[PDB]
Amino acid sequence: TTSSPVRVGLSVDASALGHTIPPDYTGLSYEQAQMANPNYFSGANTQLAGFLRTLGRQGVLRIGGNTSEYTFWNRHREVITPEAVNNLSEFLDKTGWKLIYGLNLGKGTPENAADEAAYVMETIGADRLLAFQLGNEPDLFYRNGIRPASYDFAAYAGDWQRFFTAIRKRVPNAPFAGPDTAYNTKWLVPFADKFKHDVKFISSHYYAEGPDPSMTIERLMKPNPRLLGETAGLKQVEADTGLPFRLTETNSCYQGGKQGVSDTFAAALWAGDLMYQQAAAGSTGINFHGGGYGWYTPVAGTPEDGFIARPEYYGMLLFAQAGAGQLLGAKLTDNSAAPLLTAYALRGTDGRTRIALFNKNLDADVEVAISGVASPSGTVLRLEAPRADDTTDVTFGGAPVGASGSWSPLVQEYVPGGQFVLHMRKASGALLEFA
Ligand SMILES: *[C@@H]1[C@H](O)[C@@H](O)[C@H](O[C@H]2O[C@H](CO)[C@@H](O)[C@H](O)[C@H]2NC(C)=O)[C@@H](C(=O)O)[C@H]1O
Repeated sequence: TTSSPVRVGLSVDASALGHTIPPDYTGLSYEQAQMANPNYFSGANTQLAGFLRTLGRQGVLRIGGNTSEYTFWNRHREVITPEAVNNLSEFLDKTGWKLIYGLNLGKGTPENAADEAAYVMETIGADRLLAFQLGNEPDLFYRNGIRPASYDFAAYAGDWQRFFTAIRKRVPNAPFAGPDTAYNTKWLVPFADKFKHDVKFISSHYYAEGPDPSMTIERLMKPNPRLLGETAGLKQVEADTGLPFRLTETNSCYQGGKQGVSDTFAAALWAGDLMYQQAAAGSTGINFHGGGYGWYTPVAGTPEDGFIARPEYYGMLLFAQAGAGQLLGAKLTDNSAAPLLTAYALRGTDGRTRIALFNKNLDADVEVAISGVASPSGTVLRLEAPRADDTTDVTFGGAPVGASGSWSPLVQEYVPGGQFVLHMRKASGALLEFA
């Protein structure tokens, strides 16, 4: 219980049907440069394989990023070898995840892309390979040196066509996604119109940071009107072209994250909330960007030093433990003095109702009167840290994540209740499960 909480109502409507969350919704995004060491994405990397399994029995590993500008496949600047691709196959087998694989359109040749694609299709195979992507954020190639100032959608469409044609010559069944950029009208909308028969889905990026002492934990917990616009833009592309969308690179802040924001418990609330907000908008899935010890990485570490779950991971863990199923109406009322509380109701594939709550209010505890659920018993797992800016001390279900993504709940809490009352501290999260 909490001292002076904001008393809010949550009404679940099992008749207000939303989108069905696919089982491969979860995912991660990594740099292609990781493939320069064949021990990274390897059957031997049992620690990293463990972290991914805990995030989902199904999910998508996306490899790409700015380093796909300067990674170069060779059958014998970073170099990708057949051994790296062979090892990646074994990693996907250990995790059960599917692959989005970046090809080098920024600096590589169409012929080298077709050769790399052929080797990936030879070894990873059609079942595990979801899509190739032809360049990462082509709209920023100029910013990053890789094309001249005059490079525009028309030029990129020419490149894309040349690469597509060369690859399909070597790999007739090759699947593609694109354009692998932030939402925008000059690139993503015309990409969808022009290449709708040649791609499986639209690939777009999102950073809560816009174009700075102004990305703060306070700002990160607030609604992002730009995100709502971009998501609406993607749904209109889907209506116009039939192409579903996946958020294939996202994190709290770009340029590697912001110390004191991206590496904090607040990122767990942000990331868990984002996963549900995009799933409710009809996104097919998500891929949080990371690697190394970057401020925003979900999993930190290396094969030689070992891996650990960073705060953001715990947001993704809450989503993982909720599991898949159909989103339901979950209306909040009396909530104007706790406006950053979000709630998502889910009919699980196993038939049980779940509710994911993110109390993103930094200074208000809440007391949630839950109606519209008929159950003899509800339990809560809490997503907690002692302060919103904590870089550690994060737990879920009263336990940290251990080595190799090991996680089990250690604290059982019943929700008192044809209604239920749930207290939540300021800056906390909760997963409710009803028998
Ligand atoms: C998405 C890009 O694809 C991604 O590569 C960016 O991250 C990398 O590059 C930026 C800019 O140089 C670095 O600051 C990051 O540390 C890099 N991340 C990793 C994991 O190596 C990414 C971003 O800006 O953070 C997006 O632009």
